[PDB]
Amino acid sequence: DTEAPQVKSGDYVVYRGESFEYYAEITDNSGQVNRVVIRNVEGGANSTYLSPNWVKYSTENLGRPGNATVQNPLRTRIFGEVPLNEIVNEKSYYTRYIVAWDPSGNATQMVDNANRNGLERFVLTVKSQNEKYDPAESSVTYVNNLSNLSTSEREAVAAAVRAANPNIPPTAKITVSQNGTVTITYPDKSTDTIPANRVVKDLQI
Ligand SMILES: CC(=O)N[C@@H]1[C@@H](O)[C@H](O[C@@H]2O[C@H](CO)[C@H](O)[C@H](O[C@]3(C(=O)O)C[C@H](O)[C@@H](NC(C)=O)[C@H]([C@H](O)[C@H](O)CO)O3)[C@H]2O)[C@@H](CO)O[C@H]1O
Ligand code: NA
Ligand code: NA
Repeated sequence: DTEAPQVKSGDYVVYRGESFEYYAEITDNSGQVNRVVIRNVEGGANSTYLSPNWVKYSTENLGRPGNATVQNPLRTRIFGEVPLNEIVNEKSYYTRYIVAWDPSGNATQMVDNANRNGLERFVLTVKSQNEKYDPAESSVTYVNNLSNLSTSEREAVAAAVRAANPNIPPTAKITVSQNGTVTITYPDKSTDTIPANRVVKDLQI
C-alpha cells in the first residue's frame, strides 16, 4: 500500500450561540483506517494541536477491517458549540486539515491550496447567529394606523412573527418599533430586520 486514505469533507459553516454537526467520509484502498486527527497546519507529523478549543471530533469503529471502503466509508463527526464571544468580521474562518492513517502508516498529505477545500482540507466559517435564520413571511397584523402602532399592536406583531418562525431561539428578543419595523436580536447580539410593509397593514386608504 503506497496510497494514503482519501478524505471528502465539505463547506463547514457554523454560527455563534449554536451547536453544529458535520461529517467527513474517509476511504482507503486497504479498506481500513486506524486513526483520524483534525488539526491546524502548524506542527510536526505527530502534532494533534487543534484550535479553536470548542471544535470537537470523534470516529467510531476505528482499527476494524472494512471500516473505510467505497461502499461503506469511515464517518468522522465534527461538532461543537460555538461561543457567543467568538469574533466575526469578514475573514472569520479557520482552514483545518483531516489526517487519517491506514494500517501501513501512510497518512493523508496536507497541501496548502484552496483547490483542495472540501477534501482533506476544509474551511470552518464562523458567522453571526443571524446568518443561520431567514425569517418566514408572517401573518399580516391589521393595525389602526401605520404611523402610530400601540404597545398591544406591537406585541401582536412580535407574536405573529414568532408564530411563523418557531425555529428561532426561545431567548431571541423580537422587538417592534412605532412604525412596525421588526428587529430580531439573537443571543450573540446580531440582528435581522423585517420591513414594516411585510408584517403590518391598515385600512386608512
Ligand atoms: C505559526 C505559523 O508559522 N504558522 C504558519 C501559518 O501561519 C501559515 O499560514 C496559515 O496557513 C493556513 C493554510 O494552511 C491558512 O492559510 C492560515 O490562514 C488563515 C486561515 O485560513 O486559517 C486566515 C483566517 O483569516 C485566519 N482566521 C482568523 C480568524 O483570523 C486564520 C487563523 O489565523 C488561523 O487559522 C488561526 O489558527 O488564518 C494561515 O495563517 C502556514 C502556511 O501559510 O504556515 C504555518 O507554518
Ligand atoms: Na492505503
Ligand atoms: Na438572517
